[PDB]
Amino acid sequence: MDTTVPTFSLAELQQGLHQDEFRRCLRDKGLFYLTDCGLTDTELKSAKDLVIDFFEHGSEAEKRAVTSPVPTMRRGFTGLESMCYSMGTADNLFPSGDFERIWTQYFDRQYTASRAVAREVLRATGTEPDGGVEAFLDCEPLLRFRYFPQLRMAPHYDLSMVTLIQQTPCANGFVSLQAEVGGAFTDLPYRPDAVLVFCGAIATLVTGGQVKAPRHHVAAPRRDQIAGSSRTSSVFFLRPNADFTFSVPLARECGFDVSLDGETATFQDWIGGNYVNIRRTS
Amino acid sequence: MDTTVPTFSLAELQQGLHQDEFRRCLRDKGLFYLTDCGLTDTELKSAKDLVIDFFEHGSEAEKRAVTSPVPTMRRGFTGLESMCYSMGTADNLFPSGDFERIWTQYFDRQYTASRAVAREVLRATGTEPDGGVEAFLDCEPLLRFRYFPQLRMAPHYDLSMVTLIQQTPCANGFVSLQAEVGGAFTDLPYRPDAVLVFCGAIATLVTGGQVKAPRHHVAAPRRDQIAGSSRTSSVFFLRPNADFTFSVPLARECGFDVSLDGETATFQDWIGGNYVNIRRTS
Amino acid sequence: MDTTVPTFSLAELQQGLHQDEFRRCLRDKGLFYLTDCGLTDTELKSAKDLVIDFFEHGSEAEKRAVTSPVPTMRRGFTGLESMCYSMGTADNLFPSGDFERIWTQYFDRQYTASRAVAREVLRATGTEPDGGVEAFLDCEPLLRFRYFPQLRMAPHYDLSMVTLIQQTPCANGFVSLQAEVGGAFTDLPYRPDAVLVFCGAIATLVTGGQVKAPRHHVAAPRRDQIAGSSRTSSVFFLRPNADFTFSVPLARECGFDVSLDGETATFQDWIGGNYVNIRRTS
Ligand SMILES: [Fe+2]
Ligand SMILES: [Fe+2]
Ligand SMILES: [Fe+2]
Repeated sequence: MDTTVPTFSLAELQQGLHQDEFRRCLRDKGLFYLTDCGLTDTELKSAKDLVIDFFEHGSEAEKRAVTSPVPTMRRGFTGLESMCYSMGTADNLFPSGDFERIWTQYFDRQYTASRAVAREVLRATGTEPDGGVEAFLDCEPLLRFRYFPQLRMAPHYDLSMVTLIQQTPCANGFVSLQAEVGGAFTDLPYRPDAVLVFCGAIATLVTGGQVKAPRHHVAAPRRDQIAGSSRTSSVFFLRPNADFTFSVPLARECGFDVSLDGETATFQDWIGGNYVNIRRTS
Repeated sequence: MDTTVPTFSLAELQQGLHQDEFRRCLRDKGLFYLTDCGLTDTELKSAKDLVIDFFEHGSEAEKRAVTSPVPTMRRGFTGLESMCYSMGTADNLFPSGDFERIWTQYFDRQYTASRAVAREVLRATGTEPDGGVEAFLDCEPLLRFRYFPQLRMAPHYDLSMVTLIQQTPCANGFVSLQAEVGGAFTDLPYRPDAVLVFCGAIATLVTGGQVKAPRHHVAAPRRDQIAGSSRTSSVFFLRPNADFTFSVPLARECGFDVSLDGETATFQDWIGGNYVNIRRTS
Repeated sequence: MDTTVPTFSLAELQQGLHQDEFRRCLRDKGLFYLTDCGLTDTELKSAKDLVIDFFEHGSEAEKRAVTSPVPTMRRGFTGLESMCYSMGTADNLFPSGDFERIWTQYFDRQYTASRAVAREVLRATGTEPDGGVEAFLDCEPLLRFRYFPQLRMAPHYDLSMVTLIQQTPCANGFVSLQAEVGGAFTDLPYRPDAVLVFCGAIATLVTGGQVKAPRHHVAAPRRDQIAGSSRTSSVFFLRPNADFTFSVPLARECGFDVSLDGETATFQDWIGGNYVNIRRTS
């Protein structure tokens, strides 16, 4: 097996091209870069610029006005243990009308791209979710933008259907994001022309095991890269609704160690009453 | 914003004084010291003394007789990874009649103070829990007394309604407990005359977002304080009943990333079948 | 109290011998070695040999063919953060017909031994699970074989009914597995003639508190044992069905900090929709 992280054009997949190769990617790797999906670098930079300005120059009062009273990183600003800004389809917290305009447009484009790629994952695998495709994809997305100051993130897999990641690079050129591919950790660099897609465990679940959910991590630099090692990432989790329903025996056939009585269950039955975005194997 | 941790007299709040200031504390900080609440330092020291004597001089058999067969720190003694002693309203494990007398009185005073302050949090925010105030406050408290030998605790927020903390100081004067206030970690020293209150996430939940649940941590000393760095803390979690019921849309409006189908849910639906006292943002 | 880890012969316990001593072990220690239970060292070595050969010499494609698409360590091979091989009663992933023959026989013998010892734990404590003994023991076992390359595992207790552990030793003689016994960590060495049994929290639960679930950990070597410090362990979790039902008040009497409304609950109500094999006190 080639252990290259492939690139697919969303437009081409939508036209029914590369289906064998897309299926094989999904099963053997569960990650790919995605071009031609409406996500430009120029827009990335307009949303990045305005949030970095807020992180840098927003006063404590401005920051407090867009901070939830529980520090869950669901909505608004989180001073972290890094700085984060989160949003979804509603209940958002925005610093200014300008920020709101730029981030609503950016979110919507990320949501559209994620739905579209998930629709292709389902089609390529012959999967019709219980309740139909479009109700499955009208869901509970979460977008988190994180600034990291000059492992940085422990290995895990995502529990999303898909996760779309747009990064900014380290000024020093260090590549921080890595995933398991072919039994080896492989670099996932920034590309101005593409978004990185990770498949998550709900893809594996809904397709009956036809999609891998790869583990990944964020590495820290060694000696030379203290200097020039800040980076940012825009992480869009496409997450199912609480009432997404699946087959319990089918889940057990593809590695889910469920403790569910009966023949069908929901996402809420499986994960509980709070969303869990990631899981460690360890 | 002043980033001072304020002090309120429970008696004054009960008389309807300082309401604007109490509301603003609750929303912007979610922590305060509480005087005039029936918790003396002299009593703290009588309960502390008898449990420290047990920790120090109790034999393994004495300790085993008050150790639960699962090491959950719910009741009785836990030799930890520190030493802890836990209690609640019933099912307690006591080393001797004297200890029982002193710790039952101490627990009861902590429970009374916690209920009283929670009642003021609810009143100041205009909150009537589903099922009424008094059923909400007749709940599932947990008291944990921890001795720490000469970060010591990772940052988290509490999932209680409120948490009351009485500490003993480091002989060397180091201040170990810190909380986020105004975007900076701030010292929370021992005060002989007051108990520290942290608001927890259930306060945020039940009030519809009018109360912050602050993050906090316990720091370790640097070079000078190896010597004189032991301390103790009495941590009283006021925790809701499993059947405490709340609005799902309201929860989503104030930062809770719930995965709950339908319009109302219980605490058990949200957190699951075992109590979870704390949560990390990370 | 003697703080020796005792040995019992399963055959003798089955004949009704040593009952007082077995009860006292279960309550005060919750761990023992088990002889005369159908688990030989020769068989251990035949299963170990064939899986170590696979770990060493299996190609990435061979490994991929027996890797689940979600990395849960439920079934098949997991390249870890060490290498693991997992199996249960069905849905297994086997590298070759020979491996399948040897590992099916090995699993079955481990399952038989675990059921048998659990049956004695129940009998010695006078326990009839809701729904009867044999339905309780026809359950959801998980076997995990781990190779460790030259703490290595944080302290926890198991959430199984019982856990059977067969190890291979460090070539250098270092003893890595340790458990709390009598308030001190005690060595649990490899024995060619016996399997180690840990009681888990479901034993404590189903018996109404008559069985301790001990904490344990895996230590790393110091200076001399870098060399000769690889080891393996075969860990068999005997885990209840999702619908195992118990008394909520009884659970609270023996240390379980449950958040369960009502008088009875299931294992799924308590732990949720995914199996959780271990728990930290910390
Ligand atoms: Fe991730
Ligand atoms: Fe806390
Ligand atoms: Fe264990």
